[PDB]
Amino acid sequence: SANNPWTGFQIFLSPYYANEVAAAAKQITDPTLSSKAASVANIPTFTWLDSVAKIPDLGTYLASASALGKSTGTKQLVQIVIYDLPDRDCAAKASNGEFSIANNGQANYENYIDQIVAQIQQFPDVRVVAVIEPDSLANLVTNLNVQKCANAKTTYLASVNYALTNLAKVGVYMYMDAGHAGWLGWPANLSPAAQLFTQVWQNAGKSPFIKGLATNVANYNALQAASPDPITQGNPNYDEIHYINALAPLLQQAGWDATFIVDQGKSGVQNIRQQWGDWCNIKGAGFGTRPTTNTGSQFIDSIVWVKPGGESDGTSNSSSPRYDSTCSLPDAAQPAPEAGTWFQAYFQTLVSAANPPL
Repeated sequence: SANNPWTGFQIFLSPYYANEVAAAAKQITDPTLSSKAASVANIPTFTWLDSVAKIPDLGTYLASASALGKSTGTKQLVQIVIYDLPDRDCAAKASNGEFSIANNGQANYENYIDQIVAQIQQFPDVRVVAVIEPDSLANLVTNLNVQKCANAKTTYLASVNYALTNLAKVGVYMYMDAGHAGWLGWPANLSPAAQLFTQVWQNAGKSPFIKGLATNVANYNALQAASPDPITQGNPNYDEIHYINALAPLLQQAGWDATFIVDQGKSGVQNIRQQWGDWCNIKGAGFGTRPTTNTGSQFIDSIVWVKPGGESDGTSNSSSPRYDSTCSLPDAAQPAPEAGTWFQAYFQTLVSAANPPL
């Protein structure tokens, strides 16, 4: 499109990720791997607002970015993930997250959004890009047979709508999570996906700030693959570019000239999964293409690092109440700590296996 949210902006670099990376570079036993590892702190990632407790961090990042913009004469951009739906991750093998549908969950979620908006409202000289609710809407395409998803459908739709409607009022550029090629990119899933995303866009008033969709968040697919990963057999859309090329025209037909962002943080190494749906801490993952607007696709505004690579996808401890057996499959790195916490051994492999090399 004409307006790429990133062009002309300096991304604010997460100080939290930078601190994790610096401490990790100290713990890596090879010295030459260490310089490459340390340089990861200069690579922009998204900050996940995975609880109300993270909202004050958003406020600090906005204020810090603004001051940095004034010091350097630049316009700064803060990258966030909205990730706190009630009954979050409805098709997972355990519950997670602070809000539940049964306990005022939607109303609590609205207040979470209100608190985020109230922060953003105070810092109008900082641009914000938000990924809206990974692992949410995509379940309402393919997983309506999971009873938790069926019973969450109206709440997911209302809560995502509230986020889009109210973040638009403060000019946040938004990309709604849309799974990946192996989830919604199957040709047969493209039409019901478009019907869903278009209805969501319509309900939120078709705001121009609703730019489009985010794909491959926290996942491992190639953007462009010279040969299909064997996990993809049966799906002609074997990488993210095929998925996006196929979905974008369906959105266009509804009057939404949608653009896309693609996570490549954990995509440096292909052909590592037994089954396409295996998502948790896949062994051998490497850091992929660094964030850039030089994407090679009319539809794609940016390659991004949405998941902060090195932070666990979930625990492999079957005694934890947060245990999802996906995190113990033969292709999941084990033992793995709780989601979001630092996974040093996994980071070290992301660095060593980074492609392009760091």
